[PDB]
Amino acid sequence: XYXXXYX
Amino acid sequence: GSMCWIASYPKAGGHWLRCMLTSYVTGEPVETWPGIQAGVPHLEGLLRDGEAPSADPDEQVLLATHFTADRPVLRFYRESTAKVVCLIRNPRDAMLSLMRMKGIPPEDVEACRKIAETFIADEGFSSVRIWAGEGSWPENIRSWTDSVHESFPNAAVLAVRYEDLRKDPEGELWKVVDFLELGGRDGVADAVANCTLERMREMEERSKLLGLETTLPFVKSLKFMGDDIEKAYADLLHGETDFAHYARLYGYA
Amino acid sequence: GSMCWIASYPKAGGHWLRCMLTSYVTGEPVETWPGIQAGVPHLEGLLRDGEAPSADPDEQVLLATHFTADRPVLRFYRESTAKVVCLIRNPRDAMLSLMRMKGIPPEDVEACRKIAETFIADEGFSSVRIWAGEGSWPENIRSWTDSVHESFPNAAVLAVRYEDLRKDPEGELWKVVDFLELGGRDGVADAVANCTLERMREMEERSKKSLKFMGDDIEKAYADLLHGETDFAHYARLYGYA
Ligand SMILES: Nc1ncnc2c1ncn2[C@@H]1O[C@H](COP(=O)(O)O)[C@@H](OP(=O)(O)O)[C@H]1O
Repeated sequence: XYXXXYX
Repeated sequence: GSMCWIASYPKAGGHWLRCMLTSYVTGEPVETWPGIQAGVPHLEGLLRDGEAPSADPDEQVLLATHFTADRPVLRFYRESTAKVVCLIRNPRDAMLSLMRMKGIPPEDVEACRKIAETFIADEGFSSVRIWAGEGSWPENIRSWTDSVHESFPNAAVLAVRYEDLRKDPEGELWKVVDFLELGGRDGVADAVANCTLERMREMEERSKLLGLETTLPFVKSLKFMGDDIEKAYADLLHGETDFAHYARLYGYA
Repeated sequence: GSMCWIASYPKAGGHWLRCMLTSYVTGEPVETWPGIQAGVPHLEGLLRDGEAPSADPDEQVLLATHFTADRPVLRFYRESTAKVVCLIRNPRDAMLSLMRMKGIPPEDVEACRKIAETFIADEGFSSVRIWAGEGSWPENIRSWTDSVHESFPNAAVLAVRYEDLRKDPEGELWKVVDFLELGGRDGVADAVANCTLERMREMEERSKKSLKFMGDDIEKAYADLLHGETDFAHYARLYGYA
């Protein structure tokens, strides 16, 4: 993983 | 040349291929969610930490990425790359997959249409801020398959379809394992049993219960929201863009 | 070689350093926020996009980072790195800085406390999700200064306190310019004027205290650290933060 956003 | 990529577009089934690949090498299951990341490290995740695998190692290495092959950062592995496994999935289903991952129940048309319509305009997930450097669906595909030698002049490619894998898990994991020369085959049936749908949900929850670094739940077709959107996809699908060209080729027309 | 780093722990006024530097190299003012990333790109920013400048590139290149010099990814630049600027600020202010950012109005007791509690236990921002690979405060300084040669064997280092820049913008900026060999001195004036606190907050938007309060116990906690046996006290002392 290693995933962005902002939620 | 001992570097090997599991390249894939977001939501093609990367964790699963990733999870079965680890199981086969370890020989035992994967008991915990970052075991996946331990096993077939996802490049992006390694960079967040400032980690990076050695350029040019002596014995075989397996990484995963959603990057187009041409993205500068990969220039570093230009000669060390021996093998590419390109995992591909129906774009209709990748799009649906993001809605499920975002939460969003199949009723909220407004909510779903927005993603769907954005998906169609962008020919993929480029506007979704969850990933970067992936390009559009066809862009990705082109760079790993048709163009791979523009980025890795020494590489050989296997392609594998998400759907082939669901239909014949053990036969398909085998192509990938034989391609990458990871060895046996009696190992194959086991790896599949370990990284089942069921096994995976529980393996997600157990991690999640032991307050662990996990990627809100993580683990159908077109009629429901549309007409307007049905035609919109169809037009893209059977149109004259490179998307169409690839959708036709992997049999999604 | 020809690679140059503006290295700094998060919240040490790296943005401003970069802004000013971008303004001097360009001559013109900074047309706004992304301008900063175009000029002195932040390496994390680039890797997120899959972007990464080539090792051994034949003309001078300036990047920024919060990584410790010893992070595996900087390894590709091991040989080709010539110059490091290491920007350092009172870790008392960095901490207070995360707060304003994280939103909190200074009279939110249990909210400040916790972050402060954490910062002191960690000696920096290890437990703060916004950054990664930056290590702890001493660790970061150590690796870019006293131990720089363990990562960048051909590099020279100019260390620079945020507080000295604030006390003399043009003098200190020119010390950085001079060290990097970007030319004159004359430019240095305008560049400071092109990136002042005002032009800054304006570039952020047209794009898109001390330990007194609640101290008693915390104040103590911090001060015990600041006069501890650790690498945190070493650098505090050494940079006048004690
Ligand atoms: N063990 C498994 N078997 C089959 N599909 C799986 C699986 N584990 C994950 N998937 C599916 O792979 C998709 C996510 O892909 P990625 O891991 O690359 O983001 C999701 O599809 P759906 O959401 O369509 O069910 C997810 O449920």
